Amino acid sequence: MQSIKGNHLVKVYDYQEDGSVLLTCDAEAKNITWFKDGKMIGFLTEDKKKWNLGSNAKDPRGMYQCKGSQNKSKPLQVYYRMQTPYKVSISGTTVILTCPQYPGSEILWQHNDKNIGGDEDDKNIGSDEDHLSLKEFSELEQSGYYVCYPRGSKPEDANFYLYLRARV
Amino acid sequence: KKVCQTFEDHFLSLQRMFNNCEVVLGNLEITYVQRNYDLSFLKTIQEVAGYVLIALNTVERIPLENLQIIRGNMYYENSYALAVLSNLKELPMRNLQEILHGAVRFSNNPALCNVESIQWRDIVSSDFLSNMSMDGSCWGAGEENCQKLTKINQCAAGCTGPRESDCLVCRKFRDEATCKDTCPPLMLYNPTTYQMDVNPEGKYSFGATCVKKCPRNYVVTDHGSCVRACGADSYEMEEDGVRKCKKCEGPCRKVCNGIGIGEFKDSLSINATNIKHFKNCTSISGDLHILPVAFRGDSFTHTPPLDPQELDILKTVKEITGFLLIQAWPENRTDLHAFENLEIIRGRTKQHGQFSLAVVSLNITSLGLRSLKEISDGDVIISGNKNLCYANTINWKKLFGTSGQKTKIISNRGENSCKATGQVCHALCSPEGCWGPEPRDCVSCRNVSRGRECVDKCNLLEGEPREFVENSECIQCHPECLPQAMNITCTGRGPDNCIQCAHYIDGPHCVKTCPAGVMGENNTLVWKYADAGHVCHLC
Amino acid sequence: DIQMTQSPSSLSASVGDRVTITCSASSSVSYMNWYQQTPGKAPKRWIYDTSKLASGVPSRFSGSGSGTDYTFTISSLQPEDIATYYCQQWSSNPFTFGQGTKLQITSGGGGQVQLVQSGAEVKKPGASVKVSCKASGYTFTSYWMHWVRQAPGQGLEWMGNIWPGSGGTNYAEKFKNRVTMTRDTSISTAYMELSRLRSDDTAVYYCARSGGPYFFDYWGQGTLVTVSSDIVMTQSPLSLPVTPGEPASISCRSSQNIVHNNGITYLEWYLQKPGQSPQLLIYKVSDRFSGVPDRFSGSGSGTDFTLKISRVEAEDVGVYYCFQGSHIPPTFGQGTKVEIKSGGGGQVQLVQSGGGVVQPGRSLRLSCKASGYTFTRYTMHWVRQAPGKGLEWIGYINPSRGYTNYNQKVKDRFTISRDNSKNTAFLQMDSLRPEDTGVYFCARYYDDHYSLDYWGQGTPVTVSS
Repeated sequence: MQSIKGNHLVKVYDYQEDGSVLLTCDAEAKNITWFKDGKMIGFLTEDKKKWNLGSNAKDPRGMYQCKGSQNKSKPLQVYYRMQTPYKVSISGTTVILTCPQYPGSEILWQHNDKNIGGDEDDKNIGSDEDHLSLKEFSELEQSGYYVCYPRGSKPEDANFYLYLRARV
Repeated sequence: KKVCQTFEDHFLSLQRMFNNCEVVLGNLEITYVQRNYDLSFLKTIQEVAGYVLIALNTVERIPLENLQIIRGNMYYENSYALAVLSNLKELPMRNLQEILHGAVRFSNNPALCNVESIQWRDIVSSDFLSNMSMDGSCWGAGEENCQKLTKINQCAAGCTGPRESDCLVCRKFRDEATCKDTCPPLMLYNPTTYQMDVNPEGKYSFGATCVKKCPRNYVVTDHGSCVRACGADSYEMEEDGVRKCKKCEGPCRKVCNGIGIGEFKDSLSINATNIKHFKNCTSISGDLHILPVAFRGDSFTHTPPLDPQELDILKTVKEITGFLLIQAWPENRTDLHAFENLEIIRGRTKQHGQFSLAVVSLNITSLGLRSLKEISDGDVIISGNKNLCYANTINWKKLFGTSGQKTKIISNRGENSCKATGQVCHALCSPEGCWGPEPRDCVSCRNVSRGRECVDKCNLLEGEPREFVENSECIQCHPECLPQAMNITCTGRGPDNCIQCAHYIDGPHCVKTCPAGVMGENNTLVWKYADAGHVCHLC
Repeated sequence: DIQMTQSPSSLSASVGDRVTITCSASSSVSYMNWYQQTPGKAPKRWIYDTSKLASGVPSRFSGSGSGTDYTFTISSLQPEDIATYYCQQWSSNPFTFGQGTKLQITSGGGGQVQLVQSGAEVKKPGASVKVSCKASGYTFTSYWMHWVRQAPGQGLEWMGNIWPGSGGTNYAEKFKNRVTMTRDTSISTAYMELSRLRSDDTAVYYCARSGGPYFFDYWGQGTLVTVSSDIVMTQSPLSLPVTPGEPASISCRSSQNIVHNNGITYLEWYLQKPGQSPQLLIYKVSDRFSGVPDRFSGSGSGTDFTLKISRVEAEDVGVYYCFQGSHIPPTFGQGTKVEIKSGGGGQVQLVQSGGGVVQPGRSLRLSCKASGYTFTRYTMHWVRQAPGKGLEWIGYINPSRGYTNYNQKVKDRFTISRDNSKNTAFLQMDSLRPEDTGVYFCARYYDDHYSLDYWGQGTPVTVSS
């Protein structure tokens, strides 16, 4: 989530005064080249380096990745609601996330570098196979980076993280 | 004149050694005497050939009334002949009229009285430089013990007539009545023989008087003097009715006890504890084992590990009564350099009853025992020495004495490999064998022998030393024999067997100089001159 | 699955030689781990992060590599390094281990001074027992075979020497009239006949071999002769307990001054680790023997001697017997059985149970009890080691989430469960087959070190009719 290790250089700037979604690239600044769903969407030659996705009210979504002088970074699955990606389902006030890779092995989940869905002491947070259920989703509290990983592996080794921002 | 070499015990010993003494050959030391225990224990002494040390004497009166002259062949500390200090009220040194060599020390004698007025200038002769006489001619005891001033030419104390035949104590030596500057010389020069000859009238020297023969246990030294015992560099040997102090042939016989018999009865090897008890030793009586525990060091015997540089203490051993087993030698040394001087390993005791010289499991290139000549009783095994080469060459039958003696020279470096590696005896060595790789370590020589070295040919015609071959040996000619190029320069040793003389020739003999001033027959000095032909003619 | 290849599969090297083991991965691996497995023991993590040495690993071991090639190096091979070395990858499940490199000594006893004694002697009172000590690997005629006794309930007591080259024996006054020691140089074996066996003569009689700067350098196995119907050195601590890691120090006192006349103090400390013959630790008052860790460091002067083990480890537990040989009869101390105070902090332990012999088709449940740490904070893994095969990963379970993952070969027959209230993980094996016979080991996985650091001792499972 907060760390860029594992080629997860793409992060969301949560220092916005207006409801605009800005993306940042953690690469040696020379020129940042941005991509969305594989296609190039911009080329920043020095000066600015953040990518503006527009107002959050337009529900920006897509697999965003950047690239400096090295090779492209891992994707950042953006999912706003105001390679196989994570599946997001909203039903009333319940948000359900589906792990893209479910080989049948132990699926674990983490939210902002914090484990979730393991303890049964949480009625509003259940983990059922490759599905993470979030009941009574709190926009300000439950939004952020999410990632699923198999027991024994490092979360940073995931093919990409999921950035969820939802008003329910 | 008879001669001599707890507080109570000191008094007894001194009264025992100095009671009858009339001339003291060493130093009369009168030290540590308790109160009221001395009674005329030494009164007749008349000449002490050394230093008088009368120190820490609590007795009131040490008579020493008759001591006439104390020689000073030594000193107390330096230029210190009479040492009277730290004692004693009366010391009537009435008779001491000259202390020839040394000075008199006065200090720490508050009770000594009437001696500060002794005119010591007469007593001491020309050694006043260290005359600390700080602590009226009278030595005490009222009258009749006066200093008898006499000084403030073979007579020392005084004269009893203008004759050298009658003098108190003679300055240098005294033949029978007359005072001589020196002894009658032992060897006299005769112009007929042109060589020194034993003089029947000559007498050896016993202390301060000349004696035809030295009585008691006295050995004649080289300088004619009859010392009590031979020096360190000499040995005692009897040829005539009087023994002589013959000069030692290198290290003289110092029979030590080896490992197994004596103080080293229970020692295991020649440990760092055992070694240094064998320094300057020859003819070790017993074995002389050098087992590996010597070099490792041992704890249950608590002996520190032996430094390899100390095994060279054993280089002096020129004979061994028991066995010599050298079962480990330092790996950095290529030849058994510690046992280079061994001459006979008589082998009365044998290791395991069999071997008398075993050199087992060492890493020496050559046995290096160049000097070994007889290995009398036991066998000889030289095995395991995986780098030993010039080994089987020596004829093992020649050195050993009993016909049953064997040799098991095995498992050493192979003969083919020894010759292929260029390690063969030097050419200047007879087919007998060679102890190593060098000419010196050869059993016997093809032609000559310049000492241990076996040279190709004696310097018969050309050479610096100009050898003259003899009994298959090169013997350096006498230096006066000038080298001659047409023929040999010397038929045989000595100055009278040479054709051409570098210096003058006196009779048959060639000498550096003609005999001049030498003592000859009839007690007459001899002087000879040289003619144009370098012949020394008698005057 | 990423395949791990170890080369060589078996290596023999002499003591001191540099030993190199290579591990090749079928795919680029981020990190490689190296484990040392002694015969009959569980795997012990030696290197993590492909270069980092685990706690207690001597610096003579090192790991290197990147991508698909990794190398494990032993700079100076030691006799205690005999074990099977395994490399393990963690980048992807299942965690794959190499076939294992069997490391042995090329020469060994071939040249190593190894004394072998008789042992296992039982006698009756008033009789005589004769014990031998076959000395091999050295010139049996060049070193004394001193024989030392350690009675139950007392420290080491010397019993006299013999210099097998000459047979000239010294003896101890407490047995001078009773025990006779004779050499047989031809067969290289010293012998000791103790006659008129008493009640207090039941002990272990060791045959040392007094070296250059040390007494009792290489000690025999020891012969326990059980028969039933002097500068005094006392060790100030006794049964002094310490915590694994905490520095310890056992003091020892001399009745007189043990500074020998030669100026070399023959004070020594020998550490009879449980079940092993005493082996020298401080060769003189201060010098440490060769092959002892730098942890053990004695000190002292005059009459009092103190031994300071700078960091007590698992292997240092055992009686340190202080011996002084500057006196004629070699006298030892009482010796302080330094022991681990059990817990001594986090007793990270995995206790395995539930093994045994089961029929084919039956079910067996294994249990792994975790202690000394938060059971829910680390993943518990199961590894199987078949007879003659390398380590095989079975699966793991996350105690905090219940997340389990299994190897495809056993996913349909084995079930991994856990009990957080008992800090115990369960490995349920259903429909057992003869191929499932082996040792099952439980291991704790530290996500921060990406290595299985704590392993259980293993539970043998035999599937036989």
